[PDB]
Amino acid sequence: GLTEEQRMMIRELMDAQMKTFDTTFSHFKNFRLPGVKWSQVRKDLCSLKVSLQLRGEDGSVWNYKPPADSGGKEIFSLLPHMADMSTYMFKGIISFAKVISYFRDLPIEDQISLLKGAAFELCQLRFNTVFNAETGTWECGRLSYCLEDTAGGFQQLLLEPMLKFHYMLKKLQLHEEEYVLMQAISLFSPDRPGVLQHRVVDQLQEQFAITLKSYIECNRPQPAHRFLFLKIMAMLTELRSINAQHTQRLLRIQDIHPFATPLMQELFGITGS
Ligand SMILES: CC(C)=CCC[C@]1(C)[C@H](CC=C(C)C)C[C@]2(CC=C(C)C)C(=O)C(CC=C(C)C)=C(O)[C@@]1(C(=O)C(C)C)C2=O
Repeated sequence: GLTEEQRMMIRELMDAQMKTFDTTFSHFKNFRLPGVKWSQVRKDLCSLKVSLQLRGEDGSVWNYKPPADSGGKEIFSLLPHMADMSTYMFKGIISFAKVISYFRDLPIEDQISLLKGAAFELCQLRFNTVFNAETGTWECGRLSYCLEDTAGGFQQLLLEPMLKFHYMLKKLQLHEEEYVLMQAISLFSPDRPGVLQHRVVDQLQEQFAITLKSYIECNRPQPAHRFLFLKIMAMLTELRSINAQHTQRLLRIQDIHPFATPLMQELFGITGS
């Protein structure tokens, strides 16, 4: 059974989620779109291929198909747009954290250290709820990002850590409550660089984890859900690892071809000097 403290915990989390997660992306607009040595490393984009579809509120449909690597620039045509999508998502994530009392009560410095450390992770957790594993497309309201099929299909795509992460998590068929608790556990990570009240954060995280484990125990008796709590924690550990690698990937691209917005710069620690 769920204690009163646990029920209020989930409620506050769900309330924060509904108030700050624009699931239809209706407020995402004015975004940029692709025009009408260290480079070899920059080839990180390779493991990425997504077409973009924009459905007009009038019935019209714009569809974009990316180019192929053949020289230079070309592979950076989608960065501005993605930087804008990232920024929109980050704003929603920052808002999520701020409305939560457990977060508001932490020192302003720790709130920042926690947000810079978990923003990417929280964004992926939200993106997974709009991911369609049948069609391999993230349905963001009137925008859709579909994976461009190639060489070997599904098995070939799961080789990309982030993609395998999205399919695996989606396969667990989690409830809204379990997703928001995953966001909390990720947000309240006592082991982020720059955290002072690591003692309080650690205890808060354990409470969220305990609440999740109990939620699962109380509402998922099916044999298919055995070890679900542990599977979820392993996924969060994996997401943290994916976070570190993608940050390094982003910084390398940023160094050669700047695109990070001011908010992204803030979150990634870029000073502007
Ligand atoms: C449908 C989704 C998840 C859109 C936001 C995409 C990103 C904007 C961009 C997509 C890449 C291309 C080539 C179009 C890749 C990049 C890395 C940065 C590069 C410069 C290559 C990243 O690692 C991930 C990880 C997730 C994937 C599903 C591949 C993000 O979600 C981004 C992100 O910031 C999130 C956390 C909001 C990122 O910044």
